[PDB]
Amino acid sequence: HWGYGKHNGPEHWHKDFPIAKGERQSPVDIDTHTAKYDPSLKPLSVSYDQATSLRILNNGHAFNVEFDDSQDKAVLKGGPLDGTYRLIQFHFHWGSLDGQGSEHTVDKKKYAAELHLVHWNTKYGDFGKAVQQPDGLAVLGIFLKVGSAKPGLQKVVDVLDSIKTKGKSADFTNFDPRGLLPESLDYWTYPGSLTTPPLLECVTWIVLKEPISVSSEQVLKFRKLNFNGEGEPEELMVDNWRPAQPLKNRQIKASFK
Repeated sequence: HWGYGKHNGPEHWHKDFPIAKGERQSPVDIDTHTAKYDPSLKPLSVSYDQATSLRILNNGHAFNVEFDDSQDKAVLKGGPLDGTYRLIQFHFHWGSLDGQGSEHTVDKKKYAAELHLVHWNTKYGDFGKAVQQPDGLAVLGIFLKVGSAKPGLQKVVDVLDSIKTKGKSADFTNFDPRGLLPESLDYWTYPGSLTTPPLLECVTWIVLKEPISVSSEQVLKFRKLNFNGEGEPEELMVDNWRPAQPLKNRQIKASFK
């Protein structure tokens, strides 16, 4: 089955998921010299004050921090979006080396990692219906660089030894995702897809311009996770990123001059 290994990585995914070669695939390279400022874009509204995290899960590809999405507790609105999008989970993609790990690139620059905060459009009632719609999801993408530690990330780092291997989960309540946001909410936006199978073209991407910093020690603990299950030969969970896909007939818009 699909993964990021020597024989099942991104270049193979099209065989089981033909939409991998579709018209609106993600991630993409963001060319800052051709993305155009769109004055019709409105301020992004990130409302995470009532967010209720529940659990953290190693799913064999990444780890997900999961939220209670049965009410409007943690929502994204504004920006390019119409309506209200509820936070369901976040996860990361990262590298084996600090010079790779992000999915989106900026003028071909790869960051050390990328955080995806996944939200679904409440007009479709549940996540599974939302992913069947072109405007079903909004993903907030945030780049990570290695430098100073991110205090807001340490609770996540802290818990990873308890979910080392595929299939392990742990309680993870009262985590505040506001502590993962940069200062500025300046962003680029374009229409795209999920970056893991099933690669559905249901996402309004909102990629923040300003990266967050994490420390080398924080990243190193991500790189101790395992793709494998308990009792199986160890395969470190690294380089769990899809490379940039063709932009095709899309435009990337900037919220800022």
